[PDB]
Amino acid sequence: MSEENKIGTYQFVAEPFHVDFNGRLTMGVLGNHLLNCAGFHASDRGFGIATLNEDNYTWVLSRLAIELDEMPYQYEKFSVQTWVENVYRLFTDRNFAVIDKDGKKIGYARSVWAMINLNTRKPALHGGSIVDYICDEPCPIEKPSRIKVTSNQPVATLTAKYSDIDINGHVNSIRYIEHILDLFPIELYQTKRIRRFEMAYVAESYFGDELSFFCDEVSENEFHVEVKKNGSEVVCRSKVIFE
Amino acid sequence: MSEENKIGTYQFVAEPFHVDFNGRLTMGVLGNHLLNCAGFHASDRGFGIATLNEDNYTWVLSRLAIELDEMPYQYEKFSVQTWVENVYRLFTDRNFAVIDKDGKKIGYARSVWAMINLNTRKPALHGGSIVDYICDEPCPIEKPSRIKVTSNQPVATLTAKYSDIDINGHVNSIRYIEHILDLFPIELYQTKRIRRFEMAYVAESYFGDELSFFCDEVSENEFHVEVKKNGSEVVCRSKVIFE
Ligand SMILES: [Ca+2]
Ligand SMILES: [Ca+2]
Ligand SMILES: [Cl-]
Ligand SMILES: [Cl-]
Ligand SMILES: [Cl-]
Ligand SMILES: [Cl-]
Ligand SMILES: [Cl-]
Ligand SMILES: [Cl-]
Repeated sequence: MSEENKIGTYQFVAEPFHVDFNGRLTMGVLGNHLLNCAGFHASDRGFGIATLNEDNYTWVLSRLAIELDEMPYQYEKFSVQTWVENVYRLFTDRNFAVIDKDGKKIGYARSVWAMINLNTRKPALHGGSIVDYICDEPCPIEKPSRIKVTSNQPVATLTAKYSDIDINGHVNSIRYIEHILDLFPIELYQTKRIRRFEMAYVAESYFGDELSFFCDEVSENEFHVEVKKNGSEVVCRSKVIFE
Repeated sequence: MSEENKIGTYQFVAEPFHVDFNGRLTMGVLGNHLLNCAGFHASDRGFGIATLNEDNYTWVLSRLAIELDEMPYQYEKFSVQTWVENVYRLFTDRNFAVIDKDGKKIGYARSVWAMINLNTRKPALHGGSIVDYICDEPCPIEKPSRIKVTSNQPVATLTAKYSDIDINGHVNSIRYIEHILDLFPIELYQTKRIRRFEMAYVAESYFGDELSFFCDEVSENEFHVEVKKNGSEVVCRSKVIFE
């Protein structure tokens, strides 16, 4: 199997309820597409959640970094390519390219997934098919790493609601993205765009939990965000770079 | 052209970030699919927003009623059929059927759209193609009509945020659905399901507006909701029937 053959490619159109006030695809919706594509790619090749679950493992998303030159516009076609870059002992690195209507690469993403035993919730091989799909396609963006947040004064608070919760009873990955991006003043979105966005998923939140949001502005364009539940426990961290 | 030939049919899969804690497609996501399907159907046949806009008209959604026996489950295929039932002088009635993975009709929807002149914002014929697609397919649910809400004590308040706003700078149709459905206690969603849901879109809200929510519980299972902006102006009304 060729290197090109290990890549999954998926076609989309930017719908009106999935774009912002500038008509560009929202980060939350892009994240949704990336994670669904990861799932299509894994499931079609027999190394997705369903297969893992039969042997008492599952996949958990640990880190996501998205870097963009531009975002698709309302009603434009776009596509996502995804592939497995590495399968390490404790984590798998899955990468993405986003392709605009003209076939130009307009962004990239890197995701880091843990495999955990479902009985013990403990972390984490080759009887499977995943190793066969390790692919050398380039993804020329910096790997996501630990995010530091110094502030201990919350800037906003929000209770987890029915619309936030997925089938496992927790606040879903994408809903955290939406809430974080709602922290920023509209003048920022009017004058700049997000060029890099990172999520670190630390712990779970449930319906009724009070989420508090803390933010360090490290430069004019770089913000580090920490979300905590019920005061003290970090549930996720984020880095947002505007330009 | 046969009656069957005037129907558009669109295929979907219920994605994980589009279902609730019981694994069923959310109302907001279903609404999103219905409205997008309406758009696919109109645009493909030359009576959509794009065509209207060339002559200084547009379509505005006035009313939506959805009635369901069940909702698709996570990862199931489903489909939406849509067709034009009537083209009246001031409004067009567009209807929908929702079809489950087995081909069983599991719900219906009715939508009412106004055509308005874009210069004058005034309301509202045959040089177009729409009349050619009037279709007698059955949609055996009650038409939506005016919703009465008596309560003048708000039960909740929310500021319109970046994630709420569409390309025209207003709070989008689907975001109102999500916020309304977040008013109800989780015990209701644990023990009952929404069998009928109606929206009436009265006026627009913008970024930063304070939305207040008023609710009459007319019986154990029927709720009427009014959303107002900045205290006084009604922006939408809703009816939610659980069973
Ligand atoms: Ca989840
Ligand atoms: Ca709109
Ligand atoms: Cl989209
Ligand atoms: Cl699988
Ligand atoms: Cl981190
Ligand atoms: Cl869906
Ligand atoms: Cl059109
Ligand atoms: Cl009404």
